[PDB]
Amino acid sequence: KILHRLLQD
Amino acid sequence: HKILHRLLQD
Amino acid sequence: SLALSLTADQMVSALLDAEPPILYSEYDPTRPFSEASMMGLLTNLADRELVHMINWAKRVPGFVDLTLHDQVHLLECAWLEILMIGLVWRSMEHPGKLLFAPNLLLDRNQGKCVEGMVEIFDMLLATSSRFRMMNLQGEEFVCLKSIILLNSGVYTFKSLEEKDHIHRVLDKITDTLIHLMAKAGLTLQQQHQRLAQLLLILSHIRHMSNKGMEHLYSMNVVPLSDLLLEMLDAHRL
Amino acid sequence: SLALSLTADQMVSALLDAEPPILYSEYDPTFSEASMMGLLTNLADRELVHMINWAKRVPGFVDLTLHDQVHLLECAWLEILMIGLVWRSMEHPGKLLFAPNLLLDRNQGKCVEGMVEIFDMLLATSSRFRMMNLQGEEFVCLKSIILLNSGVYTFKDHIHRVLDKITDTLIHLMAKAGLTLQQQHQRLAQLLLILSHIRHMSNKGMEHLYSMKCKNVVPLSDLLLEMLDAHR
Ligand SMILES: Oc1ccc(C(=C2CCC[C@@H](c3ccccc3)C2)c2ccc(O)cc2)cc1
Ligand SMILES: Oc1ccc(C(=C2CCC[C@@H](c3ccccc3)C2)c2ccc(O)cc2)cc1
Repeated sequence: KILHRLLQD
Repeated sequence: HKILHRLLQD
Repeated sequence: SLALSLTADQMVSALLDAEPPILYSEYDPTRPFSEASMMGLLTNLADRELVHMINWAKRVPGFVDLTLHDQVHLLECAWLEILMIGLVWRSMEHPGKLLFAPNLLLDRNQGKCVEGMVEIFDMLLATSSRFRMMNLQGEEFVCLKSIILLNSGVYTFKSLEEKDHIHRVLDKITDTLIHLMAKAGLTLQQQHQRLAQLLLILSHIRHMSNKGMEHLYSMNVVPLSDLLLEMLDAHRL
Repeated sequence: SLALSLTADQMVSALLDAEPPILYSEYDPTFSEASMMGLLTNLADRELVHMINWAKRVPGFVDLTLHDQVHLLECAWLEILMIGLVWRSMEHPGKLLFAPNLLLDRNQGKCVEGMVEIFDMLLATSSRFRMMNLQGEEFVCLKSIILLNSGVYTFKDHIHRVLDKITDTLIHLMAKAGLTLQQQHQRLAQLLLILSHIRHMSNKGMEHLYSMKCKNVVPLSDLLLEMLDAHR
């Protein structure tokens, strides 16, 4: 999911 | 006369 | 209004003495489950509990001071919250199980007969396990349950301005909860922390209620007593 | 976890510093069902991007696994948007300040099915905050509490430690304001009970915000759609 990506950077 | 209303009214 | 003149100890005993009774289910263990039968038992159990809850609400301090339209609203708003916190409370000493009645003890496995029930079941179990870890007291519980009744529907109500009266009763119950924690030998830091922990639970009891309510007015699986229909339809709009 | 090691003042400043900016709505000063939801869903999607990065700055949130971070944010995102909306609408009685260039009363919003009811509850929340004279330092504590609490029993021991820490912070703020011992726990309770209503607004809002009928009124972003599906 997109939330996975947005939390890492 | 909701049932709730009557029961509260007793 | 007398409710404002109540001391903490007088508040506690009044709430304890007003406690509704634990009702039995019409459950025969010799005949296994259908979705309808399960809902049949649960709906049949809740509807009788509603009759007692209404009379319980009358004995809650400051509740009779409200107009009857306001009384109707607060109960319409909070009835499933109160049914659920009661359920969660008597299920404390039964880990992994929900004690709907002394003769009706169910785990999440048979919570799968009804579609959408296992989700609500798990949340109720978590709440119960939370009350277990906190060593929640009966006196604390009746305060909380009383807090749900007056608080849940205040901001869903022309110079009424006795929402202020409700708020001061709420404050008195807060004083009561603090009084109880001070008696349990808790420090001020511990008192405020436990107070917070208890009230945060209410947010999740609200959540469970709304999620549950959403599944309840989706039906036709067993027909609902006219009171349980009206309480239900109060949310469906 | 370092968050537990923080002092009350350290917690306050860290929360204030992490505060997301007040975003603007798409201008053009022209309201139908499609237009209203268009502006709202656009604003919400942009706010979500800021919220996610805000959450990473909430003391203790980083210590959680990626999965647990996702869960809490999926659970609380509409609650956090709403308490934000309620907060910045405080100095505008009878109106909701979605954006500085988007200030609405209850009459506008019956354009949208089910929006009026949620609208009134938001206005009631804002009126409650203003009559309590809610401070900024209190608001950031409450919003952080929502983040950690709302999804915590859908799982926790660490999170509860942090929750206790924020409670200590809230009490610390009230004692500094000059409140007596009785006034402190009374106000603490009053604030936390609002969270129950914020949860209620979110739940009732979500019920309308998913459902195919509302999904179809305007194309939603993939992100906003995934946050919605998490509650379905
Ligand atoms: O003391 C009680 C507390 C709650 C319930 C109950 C719950 C508790 C757990 C299961 C919940 C559920 C059931 C089906 C679908 C979704 C959620 C409702 C229920 C069931 C049927 C009704 O018409 C009203 C209330 C009964 C007694
Ligand atoms: O900062 C914001 C707070 C709330 C909203 C918003 C609200 C505003 C208040 C009323 C809510 C509503 C709308 C239609 C029917 C029922 C309730 C939606 C919304 C709209 C669409 C979404 O996908 C997510 C959030 C945006 C930003």
